[PDB]
Amino acid sequence: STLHEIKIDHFIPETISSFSNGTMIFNDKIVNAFTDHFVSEVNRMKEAYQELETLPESKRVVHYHTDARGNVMKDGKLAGNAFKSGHILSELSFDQITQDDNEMLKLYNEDGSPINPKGAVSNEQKILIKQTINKVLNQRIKENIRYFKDQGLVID
Ligand SMILES: [Cl-]
Repeated sequence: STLHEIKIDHFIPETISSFSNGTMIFNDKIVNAFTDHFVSEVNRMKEAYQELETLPESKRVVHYHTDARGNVMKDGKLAGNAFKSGHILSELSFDQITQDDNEMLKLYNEDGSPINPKGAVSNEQKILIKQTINKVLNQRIKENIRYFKDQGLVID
């Protein structure tokens, strides 16, 4: 029933710097922050993939390194939720990438394991992530202006 609200002086102004016809060009801070979020997601993926061998079986998190029953592999690909980006850039999670985006990024194998688990994320991958981020943010903000129109808040 209750609702908490935290007040903090952190705001990113001028989120959209310019317009290229219909598409929106976003402030560098936002693209950088979202790319940082996704590269941290990938780093977490690699960290958990290494933890699979580093940590003993008795210390594997139930939904992180493995599925709810304890199996590390389900069907052909990896089962744990650590190897999946289900909330930040879902379009780049191994279980739901268009094959073109995977071949551009070169980010996963067939069994869902992260490529180059010890190495960091490359810069080619980062610029492709920035492209995907621009596309996603454009679609999101168009959906949101659509909703604001539909709820009668904005009115012509
Ligand atoms: Cl699970």
